[PDB]
Amino acid sequence: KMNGCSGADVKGVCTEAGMYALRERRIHVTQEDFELAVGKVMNKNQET
Amino acid sequence: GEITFDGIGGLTEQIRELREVIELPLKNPEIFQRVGIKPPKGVLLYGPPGTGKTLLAKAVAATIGANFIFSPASGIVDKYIGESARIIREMFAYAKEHEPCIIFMDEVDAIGGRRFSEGTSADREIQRTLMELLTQMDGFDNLGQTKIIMATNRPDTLDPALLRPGRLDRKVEIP
Amino acid sequence: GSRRYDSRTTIFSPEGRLYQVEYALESISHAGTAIGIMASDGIVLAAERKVTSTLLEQDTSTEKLYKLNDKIAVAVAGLTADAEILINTARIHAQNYLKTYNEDIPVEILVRRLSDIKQGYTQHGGLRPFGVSFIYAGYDDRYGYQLYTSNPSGNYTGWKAISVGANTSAAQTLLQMDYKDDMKVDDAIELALKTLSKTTDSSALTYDRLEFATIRKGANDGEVYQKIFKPQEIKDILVKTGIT
Amino acid sequence: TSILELGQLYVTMGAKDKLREFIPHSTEYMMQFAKSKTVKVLKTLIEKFEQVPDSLDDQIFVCEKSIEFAKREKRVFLKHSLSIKLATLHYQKKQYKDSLALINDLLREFKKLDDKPSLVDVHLLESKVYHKLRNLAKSKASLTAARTAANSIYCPTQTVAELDLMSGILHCEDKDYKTAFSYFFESFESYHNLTTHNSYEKACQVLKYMLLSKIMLNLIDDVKNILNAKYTKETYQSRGIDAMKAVAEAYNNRSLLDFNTALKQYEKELMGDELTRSHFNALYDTLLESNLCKIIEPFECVEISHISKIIGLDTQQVEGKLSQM
Amino acid sequence: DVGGLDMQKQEIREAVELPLVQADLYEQIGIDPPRGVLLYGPPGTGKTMLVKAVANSTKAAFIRVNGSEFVHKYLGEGPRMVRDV
Amino acid sequence: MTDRYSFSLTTFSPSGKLGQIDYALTAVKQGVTSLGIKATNGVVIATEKKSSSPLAMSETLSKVSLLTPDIGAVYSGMGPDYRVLVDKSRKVAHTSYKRIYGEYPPTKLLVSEVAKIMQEATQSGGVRPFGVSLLIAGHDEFNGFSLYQVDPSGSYFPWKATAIGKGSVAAKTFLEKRWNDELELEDAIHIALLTLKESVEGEFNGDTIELAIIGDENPDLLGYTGIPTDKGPRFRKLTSQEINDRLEAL
Amino acid sequence: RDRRERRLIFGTIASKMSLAPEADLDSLIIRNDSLSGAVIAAIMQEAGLRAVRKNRYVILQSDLEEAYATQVKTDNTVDKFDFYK
Amino acid sequence: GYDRHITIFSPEGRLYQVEYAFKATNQTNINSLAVRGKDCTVVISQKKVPDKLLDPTTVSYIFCISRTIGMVVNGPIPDARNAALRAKAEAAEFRYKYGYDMPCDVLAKRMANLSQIYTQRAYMRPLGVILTFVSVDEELGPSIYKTDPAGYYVGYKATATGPKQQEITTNLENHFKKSKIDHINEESWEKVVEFAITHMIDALGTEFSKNDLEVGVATKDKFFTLSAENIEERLVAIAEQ
Repeated sequence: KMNGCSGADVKGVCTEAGMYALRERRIHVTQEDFELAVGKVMNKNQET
Repeated sequence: GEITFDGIGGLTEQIRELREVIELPLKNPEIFQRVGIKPPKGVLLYGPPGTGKTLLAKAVAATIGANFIFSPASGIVDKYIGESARIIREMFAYAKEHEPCIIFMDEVDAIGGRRFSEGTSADREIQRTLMELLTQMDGFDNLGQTKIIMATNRPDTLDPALLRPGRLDRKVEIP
Repeated sequence: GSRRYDSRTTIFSPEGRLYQVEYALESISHAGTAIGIMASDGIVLAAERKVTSTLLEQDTSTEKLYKLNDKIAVAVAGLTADAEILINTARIHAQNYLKTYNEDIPVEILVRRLSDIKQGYTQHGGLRPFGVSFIYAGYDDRYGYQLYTSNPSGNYTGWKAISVGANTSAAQTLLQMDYKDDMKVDDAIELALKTLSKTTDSSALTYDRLEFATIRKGANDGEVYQKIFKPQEIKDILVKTGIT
Repeated sequence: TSILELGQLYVTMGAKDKLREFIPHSTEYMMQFAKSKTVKVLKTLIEKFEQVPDSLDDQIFVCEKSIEFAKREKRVFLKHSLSIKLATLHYQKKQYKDSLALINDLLREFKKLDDKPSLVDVHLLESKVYHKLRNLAKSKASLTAARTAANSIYCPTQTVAELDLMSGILHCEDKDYKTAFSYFFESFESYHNLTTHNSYEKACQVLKYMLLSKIMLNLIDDVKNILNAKYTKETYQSRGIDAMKAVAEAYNNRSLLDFNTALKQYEKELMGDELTRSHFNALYDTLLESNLCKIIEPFECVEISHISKIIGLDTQQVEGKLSQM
Repeated sequence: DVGGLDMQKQEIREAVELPLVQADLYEQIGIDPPRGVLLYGPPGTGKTMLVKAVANSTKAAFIRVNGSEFVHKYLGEGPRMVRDV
Repeated sequence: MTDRYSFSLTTFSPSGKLGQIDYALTAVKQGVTSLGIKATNGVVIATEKKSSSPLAMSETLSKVSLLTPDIGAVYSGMGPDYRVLVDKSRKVAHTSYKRIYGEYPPTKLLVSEVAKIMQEATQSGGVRPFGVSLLIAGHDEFNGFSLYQVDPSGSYFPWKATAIGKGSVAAKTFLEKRWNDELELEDAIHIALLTLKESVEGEFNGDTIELAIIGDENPDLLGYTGIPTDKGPRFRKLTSQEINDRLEAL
Repeated sequence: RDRRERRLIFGTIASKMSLAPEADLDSLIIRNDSLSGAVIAAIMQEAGLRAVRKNRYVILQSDLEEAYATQVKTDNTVDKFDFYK
Repeated sequence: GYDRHITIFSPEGRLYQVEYAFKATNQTNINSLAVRGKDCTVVISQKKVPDKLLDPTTVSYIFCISRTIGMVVNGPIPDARNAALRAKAEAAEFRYKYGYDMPCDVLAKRMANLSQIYTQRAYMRPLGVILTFVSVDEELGPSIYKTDPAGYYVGYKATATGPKQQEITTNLENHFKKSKIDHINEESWEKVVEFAITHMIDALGTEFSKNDLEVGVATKDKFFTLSAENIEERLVAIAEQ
């Protein structure tokens, strides 16, 4: 789902995936959080 | 002070507004406390070189009664190594020891300029001065009994970081 | 060295090569990648477009491929202001041969004369040299199919398969490995779409951003016929080749 | 084409009893008219029930009937249209079990597989499912996905302005009323410009939330300026609107006599809202605490009979609420 | 103390209050807490006076290191002061 | 030293791209926000006019001119830069076409000839190319409706919805925001009014706003009757009094 | 920004200042568009400077109008004659 | 710097050569007023009074292009006289080839496009003077077209030139809102001169004598400039009101 994510970008997709888990009050990262993490970090790093 | 209010005559419209933002908060701070507005720190007096810069500087200290502090900007920025923070820190220490004092400056256009990104290229003494002046008023300890005054030609020669609210709240033009 | 005169082309460089030609190669790499292919039964032309904007109408405009005459179709890569000046001049000069000799101009005759037009600005006058990358595709009865390229130096080089623009060395390497001596027309289409897919950031290889032109000798009565397929037909060959 | 216009007039003249049987008769038109495309006709007939006031029974009976006919061939892709209006009727039905059971399975098929803007329409109703459920984890999450998609997809004026209203409601239980009321006053400017598209009951309820938000912040001048000044009133008056002024004046003097005085008179429109009654007991304990701090300030060990006379309530009521704190 | 920060304030708590207080929750997720946050916009709005108020709730030492500070013609003190902080 | 600000007049840009074009696009960015919408049944263009002094007559400034009755144009940039360009652009369409084919220039030929003048300004040294960007909208029998964005660099491309000026980047998303290719011309004008209103909130009336449309021929603007063969003008400029009518219906 | 969205800034600073019952706070959120919190803070402080100029400790409705007339200049430009074209 | 000597675009898009064009117009410190009446147009220019060694009749800030047409120029003198020679040449050539009067709308357009031609020439310097064209049109009637040295012209209800132009525009703006018209009353062209000078003195704040002003008058099919005795006659009638 992503494109050319280096070691720095993979850590953020994993970090952002855990960010939605905190809003869900869950200690685990659901699969639905990864779908929102790919569409975010890819567009997050593109800005600026 | 030295110069009385006779030489500054003709500015009375701007003088009365200057006394309310300077003379009143230094004497009776309760004026702005009931209104709810914060007292302005810096006040910029700008105009033609040598016209109104010396007269308005010594007139503020004469009418209020506070001591006259003249710290020209030409005594900070140099090609010599150092001479940056130690002047502003000790100037802040002198106004801290003696409360009835007011600081005045001159020739701010030489130490100013915005560059581009507010970085430094041959600015080594320029940028350290512009940033330190902002940290004194907005820092943990400001001068409540001392108002910062700057004298230059046009406000365009001053760092926009110092032009934001909280540092320079007043601009008076000398015609 | 330290003092470098970039002003006039008449000023020689210390190394001997004009630095305006070096920086003109960077302008070509900034545009889209255009890969010409010379085959035995025709010439296959394929290229990608630089504009990714959806509001722009790609189907109604061709940035690279243009038509000089019935027997010659070229693809320009470079400044648009310099393209319309040289292409229109080429169309005028190509018809001038048909005026005098009542015949179509061969590729080698047209390409050699267009190369000196760019050199004329560098040879004399204070005007600008036009950095441009063409794709020379056509057929005549002398040497047959001739595929040439246009460098910013104003020259031409024979190429059986060549890639210009972005990923020049990356796309040319893929062509040399899968190159075929016969170069079938159907295999040339599959070779072009396979190379453009790896050199394009878009993995789906959308049809609207592609320009596909094909020359074929196998038409009726053995005549050269140039047909630029519509973008709707460009999507069809992507499924047949297995891209989508 | 006229039946779509005739369908709106049937409810006006009282023919909705005949109209509910006319809608399922449109299945024969879909085999011919407009080459299927069931979204242009059947969805429009149900849309007329939202604009023109209609009974709840006639809306649910048709929505669960016309979908089960042969139109389902075209409704495979269009199922998003009828599912949103079906979950909307479940809100007035006050049963979210049938809606929530469908949404959970349907959210997987609604992401960029059918209709992109239809998400917020689903997340808006989903936020109301967990709101009545008293679940703040999924309600803030369903709205976040709708507010995040607001930059991607787009919604009309009624949907976008409702996203702010549902946001401010989430700030009711979390307190922090300094930044909370901004979402309520921002949406009202959108509903006021709807004109004919806005009814009397839709704009009257919005004012009940804006007045209640200012009462929680406890500003006496701002509450009185809304009802008294005709510029801020925009000619909206009801029992629930005037009840907010009596409650605001009750907090000024801090007296429980006038606090419960407007309770029994305005109880029709005052007790009809669950969010208003939820904050009613919040002020009931707030104004009482102000009265409880009056007897606690002097020295304790006094008579209980004199405590009820100072507060002004019964002995059993004072002992019950004080022991709860 | 300034309204309209709900967009920023919601982003501050997760990147400041959580890693300085609730960071044990990040260990249950399996990721390291964010080591910083970037701000983009004109100064004076939710930037200068706001970060000083955030240090109050976190009870942390607030140190001002700016871009125009530690700027001098001497050489070698620039990298030396950053390491000592 | 730094670059001399060359158009490639006498000197090619060492950076690989001409730096003054972006500085010429800065003059384009200096212009007012001007947008256009290409639909199936018509093309609408919208632009704002500078107020400047309050006593300046708004009817004197025309930011939408008339080249051919079937083709409109709108520009953003310096005032005199557009006049010199069009005064020469008209004579090109007359001699190269109207004095040969004796008809009204189509959309493909007219737009191409306008860009050729900018190409000559970049090639000929000593003459600076004008920094105005033109949005040309027209309708012909061959290609039909067309909307082209003419850049000062000499390149033009078709656009369904595009914007120029200071809001070139901002309004380009705003046009795509409320408008889609499947929408018609009638709903496109309302979108053009809402997007252009976000440029300046001071005065939205017809005085400082010049709105023009392209569409079905109008027999009132033809000037003569009796000939069914000759088609009427497909471009009709909206009067400022009629612009306020679309504002109340917006 | 927005008309009712900026109320969290204009209104918050107004809560820390003394205002008159006739003072109109809606006029500041209509004409003003896209202002930073620092520029907005100068608007309410200028209204207080007009009150002390009139020797009044309560900000009236006229002080809010006189404060806006000074704040009409936000970006740095020469009068209304900017944007040469 | 070399970037300030070039006519072409600057890095910030603000041309330094154009900024000096408007700066040179205020070098003479001349305040002129151009207003539009009903059937007539009267323009008054400030006449600087030198010593007795200069002829005031020869000194003029207003040049006569043709009948009904007049022009006032404020700025550098050497570029003011040469700009008048170009406007007169194009006025006569337009009345021959096209055989029709040259309106100030076109007369301001020719000099505006001519200024861009000077920018395209490296050896030729563009005009740094303001060209204000006034006349009475057969259809549009009174019209004012003021050409900036950068070639900008637009119609005006009332306009001026000088440092007080901001005070002149503000004073004349509120006066036009009361009557809701941009035209001066008293259709007689003799009385139009009275108001045009009256509104100028109130805007400038200084009363001028007969030698301090030069009053141009553009009537229908006629144009003339009031002499020293005619301007003095106007001041007598203005003093009584």
